[PDB]
Amino acid sequence: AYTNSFTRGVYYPDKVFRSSVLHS
Amino acid sequence: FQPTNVGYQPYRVVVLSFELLHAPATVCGPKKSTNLVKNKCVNFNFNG
Repeated sequence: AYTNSFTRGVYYPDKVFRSSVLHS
Repeated sequence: FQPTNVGYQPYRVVVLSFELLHAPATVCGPKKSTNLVKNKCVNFNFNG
């Protein structure tokens, strides 16, 4: 059996604080 | 290896690999810490 992930399972890529930014 | 061998002599090796991650630091040089100061302009060094 299967299911759609939607947009779940994002995680913080590094231990650095960033705010009010669209970061690649 | 025999002691009479120079490019054929045994050499001991240690390679130190240093991790400079974004994480909290873990192994420091012997540099002594000092008290924090705020609102004054300071030269600073946090974790290197």
